[PDB]
Amino acid sequence: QGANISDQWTGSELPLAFASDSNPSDPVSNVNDKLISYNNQPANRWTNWNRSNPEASVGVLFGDSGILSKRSVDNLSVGFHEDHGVGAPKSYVIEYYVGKTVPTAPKNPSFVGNEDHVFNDSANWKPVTNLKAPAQLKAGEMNHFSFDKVETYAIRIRMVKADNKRGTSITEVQIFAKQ
Ligand SMILES: CC(=O)N[C@@H]1[C@@H](O)[C@H](O[C@@H]2O[C@H](CO)[C@H](O)[C@H](O)[C@H]2O)[C@@H](CO)O[C@H]1O
Ligand SMILES: [Ca+2]
Repeated sequence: QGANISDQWTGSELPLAFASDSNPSDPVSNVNDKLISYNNQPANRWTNWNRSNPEASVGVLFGDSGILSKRSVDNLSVGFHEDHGVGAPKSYVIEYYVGKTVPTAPKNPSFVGNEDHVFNDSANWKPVTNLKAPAQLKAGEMNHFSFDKVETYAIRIRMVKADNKRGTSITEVQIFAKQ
């Protein structure tokens, strides 16, 4: 297992977690802060609980030594959280950035859908290929995904909430460079 290329680094803008939208008290910066909690002691999670769109994406924009960098990516791990109102999503696509335009850091990363940004244009994304995933997603553990290696500025997971919940919930993601 190589470098963790998703963790926040102190005094560095990158790498940076981003989301299309969020529950304001559950900001998307929670998914790469190296805290993992499946309860409220402490509560630590991104969610879109009680937001208007049932679908939302969460992603990592990559960095090397403080500045923007393409990374070679073939994996993703997601720790889904559940309670009475949030849970793992009923469906998901895992996508990577292909835009010719070099992406900038969003101004408000927890709510990328609310500003003009390359991430909001679906022509800038393609699905990963030859995905290996769990047969069923589970809250309460890191769910591991792998796929064909790609050189990208960013990957995201785009998710629709389960019908019996008010949002999707993630305590932490982790992405690793090749050994
Ligand atoms: C008693 C009551 O309804 N309290 C609510 C809280 O549930 C709510 O917090 C959110 O709850 C959802 C539960 O699925 C999830 O845990 C979210 O992460 C969390 O923010 C709060 C919203 O600020 O309002 C209270 O009314
Ligand atoms: Ca976390």
